[PDB]
Amino acid sequence: TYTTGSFQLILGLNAPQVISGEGEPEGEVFASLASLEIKPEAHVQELEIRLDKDTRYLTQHTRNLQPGDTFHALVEPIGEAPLPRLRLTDSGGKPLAFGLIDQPGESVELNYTCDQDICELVVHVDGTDGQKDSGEAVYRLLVGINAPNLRESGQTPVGS
Amino acid sequence: RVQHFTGYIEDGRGIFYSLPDMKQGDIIYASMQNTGGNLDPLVGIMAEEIDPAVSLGQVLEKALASENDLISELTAVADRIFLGWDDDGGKGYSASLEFTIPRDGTYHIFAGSTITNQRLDKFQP
Repeated sequence: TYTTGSFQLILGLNAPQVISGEGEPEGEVFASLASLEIKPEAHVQELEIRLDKDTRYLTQHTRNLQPGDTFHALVEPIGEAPLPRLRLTDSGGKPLAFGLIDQPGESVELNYTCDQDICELVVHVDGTDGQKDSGEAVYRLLVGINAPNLRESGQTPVGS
Repeated sequence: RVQHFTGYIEDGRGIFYSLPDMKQGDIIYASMQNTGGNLDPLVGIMAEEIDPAVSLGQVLEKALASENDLISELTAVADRIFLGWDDDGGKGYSASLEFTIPRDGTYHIFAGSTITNQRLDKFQP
């Protein structure tokens, strides 16, 4: 089988002490990450959620985001269910973004960009506008990382 | 030129500090860190001393009743009340501010609490 885990890599140029495994950084750099030369890989996931009478508030946790990344989300009801509210907060609850209703008012969308070294995000979906017992309202939630084309994804959910 | 201050904030009641007779061309620096409790620092600078409580209260009045998007309404009110401000520019929720003194005169520094949510079961600023 294959193996998984974290690693430390030390590279040297005309520095015979590297093969000992104890080479301290010195001189001027000579190698760089190759993946930075091209475009990032998109990850998309879609889930179906239902807001019952006693379960009108729902939250979900997202994986860690590296600096420079982007985050998008949108919600579309299955049928005649009213549009719920959408917002984005961190793990402590500090607000970061709020949902915008499009001119064709059938969906709500959100967007964010990463600034800190590590960002942990939480997505809030709530339909507790009042106290009406609408019943079995069901919505479709689409989320993506580094996927600005979530409006027309086309491909099935890719990546992790 | 560095000076230290320590204080306590109760239910969003800020503290004013006076900067007498600054000169044009000076650069002000500010940093505010939490040392106890759940305080979320906020710092702002202005010329004429006016209590922001009446203006900031309307932001809590609107959010408490609707969607209103706090992060929008707070930025718009702050850009009117203060000449310069910062919420989370430091390590964590701490604030840090750089402000070039526009003209010659005196100014005021305002320290206090921002409007935030700290729950995941329901939204309550």
